[PDB]
Amino acid sequence: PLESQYQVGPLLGSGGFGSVYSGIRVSDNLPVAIKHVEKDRISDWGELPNGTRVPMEVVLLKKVSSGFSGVIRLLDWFERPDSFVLILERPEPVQDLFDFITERGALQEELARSFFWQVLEAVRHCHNCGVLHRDIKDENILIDLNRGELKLIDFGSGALLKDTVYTDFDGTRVYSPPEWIRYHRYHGRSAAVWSLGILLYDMVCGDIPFEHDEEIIGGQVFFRQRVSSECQHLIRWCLALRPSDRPTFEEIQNHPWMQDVLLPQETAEIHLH
Amino acid sequence: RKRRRHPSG
Ligand SMILES: NNC(=O)CSc1ccc(Cl)cc1
Repeated sequence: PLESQYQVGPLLGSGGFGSVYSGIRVSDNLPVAIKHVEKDRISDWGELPNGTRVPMEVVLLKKVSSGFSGVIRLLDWFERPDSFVLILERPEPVQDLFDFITERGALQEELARSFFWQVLEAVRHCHNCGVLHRDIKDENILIDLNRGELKLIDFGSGALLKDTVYTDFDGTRVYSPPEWIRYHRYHGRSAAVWSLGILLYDMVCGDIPFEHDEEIIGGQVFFRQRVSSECQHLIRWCLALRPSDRPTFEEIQNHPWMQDVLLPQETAEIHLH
Repeated sequence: RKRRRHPSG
């Protein structure tokens, strides 16, 4: 009984991902988000441990929703005749990182360091759980404004993590790496690092560096905002044209620009409250 | 230039 366990509120948004409503769990007034996806629009299908055929998004969410993390957790899901309904955590109050950056402009490096660190921890958690997100971008990051915590959303373009080559991609092209643009081939971790370089530039400059295929493969990074040499170095390393020249997640988090990160609570008090 | 969202796919 989906309609009796949750009170459905206003529409929060819709797009390639489906339609997402605000909701409240009737059992305990927990804020939730209620995401509807039409079956005919679902390209990638998978199998839960039980064997029931579900959208891949459900498989991946279940793999990463165990325990606490910087990933928006799947609380429950329902199958309807023509759709699946996903019940997801809802931070309150909340704003996605795209809107935050539009409103604030380029972020102070201290704030970008805190946000970027938390995204790295969230992506490491996904990879630890065998999940590749494949659509890391500011639009797919939510900010819990009171707690100063970032939450990754939308595994609708994701895949099981593997060590062999990927030849399919349905994420966001302006965050996709030059080897995808040029050859329609990429490896999961090095492609993720590229998208993180795009995201970090986006945070400290106020918008992404590349809009066109020619810019993505040209690999020239122009800084439109004052950015420290240490931060520039990390961005340019993540955006290396050759995938094997990009840092590992360990090398990113050991980079000099990443040290002395604020705690999430400190981040909220200094920058969000 | 204008900042814009970019749909997946
Ligand atoms: N690409 N967007 C999605 O997949 C929406 S999932 C979601 C989860 C919680 C909130 Cl508060 C908002 C949205």
